[PDB]
Amino acid sequence: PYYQWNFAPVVRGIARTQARVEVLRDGYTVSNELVPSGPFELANLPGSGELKVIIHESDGTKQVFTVPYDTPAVA
Amino acid sequence: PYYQWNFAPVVRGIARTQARVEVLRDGYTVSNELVPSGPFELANLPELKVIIHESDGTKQVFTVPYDTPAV
Ligand SMILES: [Cl-]
Repeated sequence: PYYQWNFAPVVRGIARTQARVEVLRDGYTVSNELVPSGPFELANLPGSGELKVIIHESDGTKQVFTVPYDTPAVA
Repeated sequence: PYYQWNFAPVVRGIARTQARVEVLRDGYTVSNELVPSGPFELANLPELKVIIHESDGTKQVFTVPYDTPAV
């Protein structure tokens, strides 16, 4: 049994109210997590390209962002 | 919002039967869970002491060294 160095990808941000954070790829919804207000960290996600992150807030407001992603080469 | 890569190390090993694996980080119990026979990974953990109790009642204690890269 051994200790292994792994690197997991996450997307971090801030939610205004307590919200639903949706992660889209190419139109396809991949993540969907309800979070408390403030900072959030989204584990479990799908190379390189772009994600779309919508923060559906309690009052019906949608904070929409484009999140560029990339997988780094490791020796 | 931004994409980022977190250092997320794991303790890997092979359990012969449906086992219980306990991981100690210097005295404190850090992980204790039941695993099926075959390979196992232990994620999201707060030298390590890894104890593998197996179905037949046999137990082995391993000293697994751990390190964190400097950034
Ligand atoms: Cl929508």
